Amino acid sequence: GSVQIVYKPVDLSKVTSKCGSLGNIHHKPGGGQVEVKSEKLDFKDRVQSKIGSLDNITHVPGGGNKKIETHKLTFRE
Amino acid sequence: GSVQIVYKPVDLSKVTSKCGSLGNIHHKPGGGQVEVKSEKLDFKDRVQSKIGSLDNITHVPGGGNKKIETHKLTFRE
Amino acid sequence: GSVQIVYKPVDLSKVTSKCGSLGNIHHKPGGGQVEVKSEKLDFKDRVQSKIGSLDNITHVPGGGNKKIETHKLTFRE
Amino acid sequence: GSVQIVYKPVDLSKVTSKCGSLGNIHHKPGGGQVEVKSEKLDFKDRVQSKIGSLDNITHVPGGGNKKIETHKLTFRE
Amino acid sequence: GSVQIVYKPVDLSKVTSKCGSLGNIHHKPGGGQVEVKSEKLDFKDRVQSKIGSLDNITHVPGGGNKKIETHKLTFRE
Amino acid sequence: GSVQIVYKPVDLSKVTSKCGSLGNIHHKPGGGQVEVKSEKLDFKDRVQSKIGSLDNITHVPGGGNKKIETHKLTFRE
Repeated sequence: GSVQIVYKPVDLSKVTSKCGSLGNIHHKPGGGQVEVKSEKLDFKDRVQSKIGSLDNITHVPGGGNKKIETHKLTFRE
Repeated sequence: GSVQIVYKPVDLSKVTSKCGSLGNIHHKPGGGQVEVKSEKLDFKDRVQSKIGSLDNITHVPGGGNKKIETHKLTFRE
Repeated sequence: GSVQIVYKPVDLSKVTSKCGSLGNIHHKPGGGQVEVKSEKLDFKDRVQSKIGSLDNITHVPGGGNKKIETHKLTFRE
Repeated sequence: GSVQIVYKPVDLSKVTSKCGSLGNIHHKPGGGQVEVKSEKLDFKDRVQSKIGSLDNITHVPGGGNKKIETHKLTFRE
Repeated sequence: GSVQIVYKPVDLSKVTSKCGSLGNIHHKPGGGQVEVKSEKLDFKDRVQSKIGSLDNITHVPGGGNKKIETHKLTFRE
Repeated sequence: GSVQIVYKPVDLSKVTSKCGSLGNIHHKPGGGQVEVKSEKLDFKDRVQSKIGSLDNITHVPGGGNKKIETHKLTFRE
């Protein structure tokens, strides 16, 4: 006995923005402090780690739109 | 006995914004402090970790729209 | 018995932005401080790590749009 | 004696229309007649008038929309 | 005696239209007649008027939309 | 006595149209007649008027849209 499969998704979709102006954004935080102490570290399989981080960010994108998508047809026997 | 499958989703959808102006956003927090103490760390399989972080962010996107989507046709025997 | 498979996704989609002006963004945080102490480190398989980081960023893209997508047809026997 | 003036209006208005079809329109006026008499004409400064005329206009815009605007800051001693 | 003036208007307005079809339009006015009499014409300065005329216009724009604007800062002693 | 003036307008406006088809348009006015009389014409300065005319225009733009604008800073003692 035969098998037939058809996969025809269609996408005319859009993701958009407009802006007059982004203006005089300030970013003036006071001085942060961090300490971490441990005598031994041990990492063994597929570890991801961040120890002692101190981050300042001022992102301000002119149009931060995004479109994340996936397609995953699968078959057996 | 035959099998037939058809997969025809259609998407004319949209995600949009407009803005006059984003203006004089300030970000002026006082100085933060962090301590962490432990003598031994041990991580072994598929661990994800963040120890001692201190983050300042000022994101301010001009159009932070997004469209997350997935398609997942599956079959057996 | 025969098998037939067809995979014809179609995408006319768009991701877009406009901006009048991005303006006088300041980024003036106070001086941060970090310490980390440990006497021994040990990493063994597929480890990823960040110890003692101190980051300042001022990203400000003129049009930070993105479109992440994947296709994954699979077959067996 | 400081003086400060800020003129920052914002507009997002729309003027729009739709139609299924403008169809058939007939403009068949009967034959007009015009006669005008005057012996002598003296004109100076901002004269602008028509002497005698026969105007036979058809005007069928697919969307005759309009938007008129005026911004006027003004200052003096 | 400082003086400061800021003129920062923002506009995102649209003037738009749609039509299914403008179809068939007939402009068949009957034959007009015009006669005008005057012996002598004296003109000076901003004279602009028509003597005698027969105008027979058809005007069918697929979207006759319009947008007019005026910005005027002004300053003096 | 300092004086400061900032002229920073922003525009993102659109004037647009759509049509399915402009189809068939007929402009068949009957034969007009014009006669004009005057013995002598004296003109000086900004004279601009027509003596006598027969105008028979068809005008069918696929989208007759328009946008007119004027910016005028001005300053004096």
